[PDB]
Amino acid sequence: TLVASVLPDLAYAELYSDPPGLTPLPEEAPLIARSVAKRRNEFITVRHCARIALDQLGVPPAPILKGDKGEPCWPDGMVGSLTHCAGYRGAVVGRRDAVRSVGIDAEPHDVLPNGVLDAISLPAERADMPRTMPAALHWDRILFCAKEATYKAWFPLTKRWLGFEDAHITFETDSTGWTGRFVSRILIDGSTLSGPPLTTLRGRWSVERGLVLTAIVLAG
Ligand SMILES: CCCNC(=N)NC(=O)Nc1c(CC)cccc1CC
Ligand SMILES: [Mg+2]
Ligand SMILES: [Mg+2]
Repeated sequence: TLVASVLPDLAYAELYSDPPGLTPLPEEAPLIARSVAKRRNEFITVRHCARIALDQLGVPPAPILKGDKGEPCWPDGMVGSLTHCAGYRGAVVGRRDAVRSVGIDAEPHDVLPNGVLDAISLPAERADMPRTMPAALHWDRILFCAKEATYKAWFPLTKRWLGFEDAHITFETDSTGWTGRFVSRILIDGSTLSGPPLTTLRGRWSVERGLVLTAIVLAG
């Protein structure tokens, strides 16, 4: 799997297409009652992945509903994160006693559209990241992925907004050249609903088969 390369009580499951025959759980059905087919398929497939991963942690097949800010609603005692892009659906779930929060993201390994980089980055990230990332790799897309994984690990614990300028992310590369680590340092107040505040979120990145994958797993 691609997501295992960015992971260190924890389970995952991913699919690269939308298999026929999959249906949503009846509780989930109204959330895509009048949605386009592309949205319906990615919604159904990634939640099947979620249930495959939750089954590994002993959780019966349950519906994954959405909160007021779109965040996924996990069964009791479980955390996780979902992501879907062109050609990828991914789910990583964890046991809340040992895993405090999870955030993942997948994007096609392409250059960002013009003007997007300025909106998702801090000036020091645009300056230092070309020097720590391998040549030809779309470091701008990877940075955006790490921003997205950061937000998905941040929000379930804080329930507050986190802008692209509210976290400074530094990157490192493994000797293998296409994987590495990153550190997301929150610049605003990281007070959580429970537990110690969020200050530093460490994660992993990987480019493989035309996809960028990032993931953050916070230990409980
Ligand atoms: C440092 C972290 C900053 N990163 C973000 N704040 N990331 C987003 O808000 N991502 C987003 C999502 C959530 C995946 C859903 C819909 C639209 C967007 C972008 C407008
Ligand atoms: Mg998506
Ligand atoms: Mg995404």
